[PDB]
Amino acid sequence: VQFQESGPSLVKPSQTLSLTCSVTGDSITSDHWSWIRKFPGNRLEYMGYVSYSGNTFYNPSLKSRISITRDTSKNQYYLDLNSVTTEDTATYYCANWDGDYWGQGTLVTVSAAKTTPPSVYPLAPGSAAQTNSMVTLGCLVKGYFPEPVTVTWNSGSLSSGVHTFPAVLQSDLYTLSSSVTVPSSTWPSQTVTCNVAHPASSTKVDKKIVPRD
Amino acid sequence: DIVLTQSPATLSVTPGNSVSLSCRASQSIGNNLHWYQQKSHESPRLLIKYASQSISGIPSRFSGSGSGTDFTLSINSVETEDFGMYFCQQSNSWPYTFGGGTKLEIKRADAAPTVSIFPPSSEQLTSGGASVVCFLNNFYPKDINVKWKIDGSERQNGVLNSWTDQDSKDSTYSMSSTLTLTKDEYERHNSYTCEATPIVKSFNRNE
Ligand SMILES: [Cl-]
Ligand SMILES: [Cl-]
Ligand SMILES: [Cl-]
Ligand SMILES: [Cl-]
Ligand SMILES: [Cl-]
Ligand SMILES: [Cl-]
Ligand SMILES: [Cl-]
Repeated sequence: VQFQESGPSLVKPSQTLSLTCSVTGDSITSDHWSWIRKFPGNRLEYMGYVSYSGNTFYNPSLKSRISITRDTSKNQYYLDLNSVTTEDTATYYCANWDGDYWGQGTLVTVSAAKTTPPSVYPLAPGSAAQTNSMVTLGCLVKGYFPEPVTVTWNSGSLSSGVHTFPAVLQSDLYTLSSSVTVPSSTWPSQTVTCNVAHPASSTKVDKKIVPRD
Repeated sequence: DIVLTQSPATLSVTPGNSVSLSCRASQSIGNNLHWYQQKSHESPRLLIKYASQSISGIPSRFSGSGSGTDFTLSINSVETEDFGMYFCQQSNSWPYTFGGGTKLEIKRADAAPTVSIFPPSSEQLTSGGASVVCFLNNFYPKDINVKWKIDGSERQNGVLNSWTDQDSKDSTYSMSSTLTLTKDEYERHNSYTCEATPIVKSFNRNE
């Protein structure tokens, strides 16, 4: 069983947050279908569910701003949350009733601020760094809004020895780095590229890590 | 609304040992209690339903008990993959409510970090930014001390640290430490050092 959650990652204050969950490997007309959100502090909140027959239950904390509808012919269901505020900034998940199946989160940011794509800087070792059996390369991702970015190395074909660090907020913009460790003998002979995707600005940047001049 | 109180807030355990996590409900919820495991990355995994029923494909070392107001999740013979957040949820009374979570850390032998320092990229220096990045990889325990020095002198201003989650295989942490300067400040100094508490990496801007 799988969920595809779709819709904006950035919403303006007072507007409507609309998300869609596409369900595969289960019919919408059996079981119950839920929306759950996780706040930046780690607090989980059950927002509502819709039953096999179209019946809805909503968390009273949302005070009638919430609507959940379904379309049985498409195996899809919907969340409409009206009059959003910065308090609605959270990771939204679609799940079945008991949460046996629980989609990947979607981070939604409520903000008046403009989307800013990231600047990506390759981090090759210092000209005179000590050599070893392994070399660590990095990729600095600076000045983006909102979260998230997804970082991959060689479009995901280099997955071992990768550490991607959580983003930090500096002056209303996000920054993070990613490190990759490969065998010394293999670089620069077998190239290493970071790939940074920013869904909010519909942008992807690839930077090859090149030895320094 | 039913309030679910989880304890302890944090627990460290050595692999092969047991843990018992507590969930207490503000009013009776019968047996309508779920337990979940969430890594700080992915989505929660359901471990236990109806307080004590095993889910298809969950290892047998996970078991739950309780009815009414007091519940426990036990992990006998904990594995390195068992790290992460454990949450209870009550489905007896609408709205369904979650506990605050217990963070489980896996204990292992002390491990020194591998330290790598990176001067600002030539591309960054053109935009008037100068980030000096230091990676401290595969260490334990989590609470490492990172000192920056510029031309010999201790430096705290403009330093930000960020940790990965525990590694699911070897139970280590990694962290980035970034010294953000302006190009102006960067070009007025020669030597830059990050040190883990001492494991030291250094470079000279003029080299
Ligand atoms: Cl289907
Ligand atoms: Cl607002
Ligand atoms: Cl991010
Ligand atoms: Cl690539
Ligand atoms: Cl222990
Ligand atoms: Cl500065
Ligand atoms: Cl120094």
